[PDB]
Amino acid sequence: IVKETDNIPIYENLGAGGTAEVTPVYLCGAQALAVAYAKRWKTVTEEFDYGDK
Amino acid sequence: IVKETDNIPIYENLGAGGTAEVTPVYLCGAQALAVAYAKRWKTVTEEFDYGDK
Repeated sequence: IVKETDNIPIYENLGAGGTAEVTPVYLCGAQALAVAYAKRWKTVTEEFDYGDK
Repeated sequence: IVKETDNIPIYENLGAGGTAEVTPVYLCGAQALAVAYAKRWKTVTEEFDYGDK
């Protein structure tokens, strides 16, 4: 399954003669990346400046 | 009654020839020191930087 992802970087000066632009394509399967969470994303609120901010 | 207190300072190079070390011994009777307590020791807690600190 080939997926169109806009965030893949493009590198300059790595091509033939230094003019061409190089892009990577990543073919992954199971157990490709590992994300470890010591604390999941959380939202907190605080008051500042005598409760004005 | 002579008591050893580990925190009596030793002063460097105050002896003969600028090399020996000098230490004080304190002999105390009644009404030696006065301690005034406007407020005793208290423990407080605070949170800073959106709870980070």
